[PDB]
Amino acid sequence: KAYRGGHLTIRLALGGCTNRPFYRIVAAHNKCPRDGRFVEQLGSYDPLPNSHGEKLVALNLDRIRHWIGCGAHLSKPMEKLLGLAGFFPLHPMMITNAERLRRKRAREVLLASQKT
Amino acid sequence: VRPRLIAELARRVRALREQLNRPRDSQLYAVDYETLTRPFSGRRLPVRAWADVRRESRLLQLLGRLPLFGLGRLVTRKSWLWQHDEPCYWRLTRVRPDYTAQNLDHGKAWGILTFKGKTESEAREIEHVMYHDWRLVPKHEEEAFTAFTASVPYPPLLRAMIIAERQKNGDTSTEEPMLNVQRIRMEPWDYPAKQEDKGRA
Amino acid sequence: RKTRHDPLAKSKIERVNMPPAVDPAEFFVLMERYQHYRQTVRALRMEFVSEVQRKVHE
Amino acid sequence: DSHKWEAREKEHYCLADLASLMDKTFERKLPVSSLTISRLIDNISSREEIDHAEYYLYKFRHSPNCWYLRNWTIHTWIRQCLKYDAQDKALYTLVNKVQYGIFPDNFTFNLLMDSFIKKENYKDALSVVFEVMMQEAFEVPSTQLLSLYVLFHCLAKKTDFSWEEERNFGASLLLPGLKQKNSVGFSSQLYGYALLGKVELQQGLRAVYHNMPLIWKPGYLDRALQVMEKVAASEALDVLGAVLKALTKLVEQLDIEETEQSKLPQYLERFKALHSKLQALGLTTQLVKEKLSTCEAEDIATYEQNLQQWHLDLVQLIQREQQQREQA
Repeated sequence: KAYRGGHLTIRLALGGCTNRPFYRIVAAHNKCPRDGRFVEQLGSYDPLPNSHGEKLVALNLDRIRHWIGCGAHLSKPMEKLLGLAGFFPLHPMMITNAERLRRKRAREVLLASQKT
Repeated sequence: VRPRLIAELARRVRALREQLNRPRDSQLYAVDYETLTRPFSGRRLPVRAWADVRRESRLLQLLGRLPLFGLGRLVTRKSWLWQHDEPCYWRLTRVRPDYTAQNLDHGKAWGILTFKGKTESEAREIEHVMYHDWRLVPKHEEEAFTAFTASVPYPPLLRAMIIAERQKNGDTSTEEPMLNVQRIRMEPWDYPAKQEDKGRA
Repeated sequence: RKTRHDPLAKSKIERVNMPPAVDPAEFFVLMERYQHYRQTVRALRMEFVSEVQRKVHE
Repeated sequence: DSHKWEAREKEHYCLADLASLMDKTFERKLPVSSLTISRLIDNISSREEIDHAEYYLYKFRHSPNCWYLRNWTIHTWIRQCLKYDAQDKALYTLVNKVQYGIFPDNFTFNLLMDSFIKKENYKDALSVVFEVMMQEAFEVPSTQLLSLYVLFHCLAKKTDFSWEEERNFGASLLLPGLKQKNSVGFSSQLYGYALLGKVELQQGLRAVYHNMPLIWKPGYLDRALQVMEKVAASEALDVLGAVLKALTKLVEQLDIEETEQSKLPQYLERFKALHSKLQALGLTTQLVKEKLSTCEAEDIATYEQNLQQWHLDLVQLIQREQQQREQA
């Protein structure tokens, strides 16, 4: 399918059942369907935890970096995962979320002190 | 063989029409001062572009008040004055006025664009010319006013990976070099370029 | 999802694209953070491009 | 004046036919040159014909040739207006400004001011002053005559005028305020600076430099104080300004920056001290007249050279149009 400049964009893709969120990073186009055609498949994503947690994530840098240098872009969740893994620097949105969580915790502590 | 000739004919006709009888900016890029709407579409505008159309005017309608569309005059931007205090302004080198409109406006004019007092060579194409943030600086106190006010270490993860690769190779090398950010520029939000990517109707 | 030529449910034309308020210090800190992060990302992309060019040459 | 101009070497007087041909060329929906209209204006000798030519030029402004506006053509047109008639023509075109924007600034403005002072004009000279303060000039020695007229109309009609009128008066008093003769020029500059500072502070900052060509600098009282301190180291307007100051959101400045409104005692003390200094060291129309008596030596050789150059340029444009018609 000839897309309007469909450039490679590593995006996510569902793969679970109802009440069972499951995802899988895939190197697909910017306009192709979520679970549609794709070039290469990367390490699947494990959102839900289990016994002592098993949030497993993998990446094949040997080909991921090649496809990135070949003119492919990255999505926001891709940058989030890269920051969580450590490949790319920590995403600033994550730092803003952490600061907001710290401020909310401070407000909760203030409320708890006011309870008395 | 049965080629698709009607489709090609329709494509050619539509292209010729849209390229020849294209609606001038005065028709589609017009702005209603009563509700801030653009004809030919009937949609509103962002909220941060309200006072700009009220207490300010566009670019070509200001040039009109200059001799010969200002062959060598200057013009600043309110957004830059609000964000930065350095002398950021525009100039005129080649004006493209629209003739299908009273009190000419919405046209295209460009020149040697400077950023924080960093002039350039050879005027570049327009860049956000259909806006209203434009402030003029006459000749009086003009030249006297226009006055000007590498690398980085690697991150921990990549640094450790490179050190491990070196150790596996054999050589130790405890030195922690720095990457390159030469051509890489911290392009601000108002990075001046061209209207090619942001083509108009 | 709307193919231009559609009945377009007239239910979103009654809203104003209002930008929520913003702080000064936090906004400037975030702007600097974004600038530096984009610089680092562009540097990493240039490094990857150089590596790909070296591989193609080899 | 126009006495040193009767030397055009005009040609045939074909007006109606050429005007109709120019209207047709404009109707062709393609760019057209204004050299024919310039030739007509140089050859026309009426009033209704000049009005029709002005209307045609206005309609042509909205043509593909939004440019093509030679200054020598408008100069010859103004000379014809001065000589023959065509009174309410250039005045209207310059009042519109946006519809024409001729702005023919040059020694021609000096000769215009000279002729107006010779005959003691009023409305046309006031329009010319509005134009020169709206445009950018002062490169010719006509600054003396401009200041003379400004002081005349400021001392003969001492009134509050109005918001826009006060702004225009302050501009016309400060824009040419670049004198360097003696204490008189510095006093005029200080008066203009004080007027601008008053109009900026007493009224506001948004309704000042909106339309007129002025900088957004409000702090002008301090500038006037510094200028007078300097001229002393080497008027009633400020008195009334301070009296009004003592009498009893869109922010285009920094939040930490305190507005100059809260400066009553400081301004009072500084103005008092500097005015005492001036009085210890140290109406204006007579001084400007004496200045004009010194300078303005009828240096008409340069103007004659400029007129010859403009005539040669017009002849070259005619030759270029002929060569173009031959090529096409």
